[PDB]
Amino acid sequence: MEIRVFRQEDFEEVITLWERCDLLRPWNDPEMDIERKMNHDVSLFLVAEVNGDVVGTVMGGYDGHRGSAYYLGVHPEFRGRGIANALLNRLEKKLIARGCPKIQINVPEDNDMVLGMYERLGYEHADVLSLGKRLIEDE
Amino acid sequence: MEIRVFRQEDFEEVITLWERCDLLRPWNDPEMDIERKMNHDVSLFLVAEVNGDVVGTVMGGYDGHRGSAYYLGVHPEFRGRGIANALLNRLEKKLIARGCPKIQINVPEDNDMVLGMYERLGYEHADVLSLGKRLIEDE
Ligand SMILES: CC(=O)SCCNC(=O)CCNC(=O)[C@H](O)C(C)(C)COP(=O)(O)OP(=O)(O)OC[C@H]1O[C@@H](n2cnc3c(N)ncnc32)[C@H](O)[C@@H]1OP(=O)(O)O
Ligand SMILES: CC(=O)SCCNC(=O)CCNC(=O)[C@H](O)C(C)(C)COP(=O)(O)OP(=O)(O)OC[C@H]1O[C@@H](n2cnc3c(N)ncnc32)[C@H](O)[C@@H]1OP(=O)(O)O
Repeated sequence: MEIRVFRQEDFEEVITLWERCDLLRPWNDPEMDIERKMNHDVSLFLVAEVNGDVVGTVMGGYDGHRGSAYYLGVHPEFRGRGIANALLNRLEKKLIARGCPKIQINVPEDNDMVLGMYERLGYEHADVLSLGKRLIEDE
Repeated sequence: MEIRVFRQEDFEEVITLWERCDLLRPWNDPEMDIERKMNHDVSLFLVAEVNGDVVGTVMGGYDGHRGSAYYLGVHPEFRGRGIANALLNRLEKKLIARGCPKIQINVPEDNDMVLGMYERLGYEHADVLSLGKRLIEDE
């Protein structure tokens, strides 16, 4: 099992993996989200490869004050093997390697399995409200 | 009134301002936060100057997927002038200019004023839980 940075050749496999992980949302064009990362900085956008195939990903990121993580997914047939953990742990190390002091992640207030996963990894709930404003609309 | 990017010469004036705005937190070394931004990309770290002095700031950011904003502060004697609004607006334009599709901001749960400011500026609530994990501690 090997964790590495996303490459242009992984483009379609990654999207298909997102489809299978139910990570796609109508308001976020996945082609656009990948192109944004490619143009901005691909280095924290990781994939997990097992026997040559991409079976997991995490779109990590850093803005100069806090790290982030979106599109965390592991293919259904490859779950319960510690891949998401491996992914998150590698991101955290890449983040620390460049001076990132903290990582923040937003999770659906509904998903308990994911909430639990983050808690076991040492993440704690922040007493804040998350607000947002769309700047460029996707289709 | 002029909004522009943070300059090294602004360092002590900004920290002093942050103290005056009660933005400092023990777990965040302000000097360290400024250096992180300088090393990563200073371009979205904006200051507002009036009559030659820095009277407002916003530490904007972009990670390749979402925009962010920290350290939003306006000197107490310069409030109710639209300075905070102008800082956020300019940050939004800079975000859009580089392709950022959306900005997110977490607000303390009980800060009614700030929550109201953002809603009034067109930011909507996300039904999500913010989780965080400290990666490098500041002393
Ligand atoms: C940034 C984000 O979080 S985006 C939102 C993430 N949500 C999704 O991606 C939804 C789709 N789901 C998935 O892709 C996968 O189920 C993931 C990413 C949630 C989990 O991936 P996996 O590789 O199975 O995780 P991994 O094997 O590292 O498991 C991590 C923990 O979750 C636990 N876990 C995995 N599946 C389940 C389950 N069905 N029920 C309860 N716990 C589970 C594991 O037991 C493990 O905990 P442990 O360390 O205490 O054993
Ligand atoms: C990333 C972050 O958010 S960091 C956390 C932010 N919070 C803090 O910094 C706490 C310290 N507070 C401050 O420094 C200032 O009070 C700020 C930055 C919140 C606001 O500064 P100001 O320059 O006064 O805000 P500005 O004048 O642009 O007002 C923005 C909008 O919110 C409303 N608002 C803000 N404060 C008030 C107030 N005391 N009374 C009425 N309306 C207010 C304004 O009415 C305005 O809309 P308007 O067009 O109706 O006037």
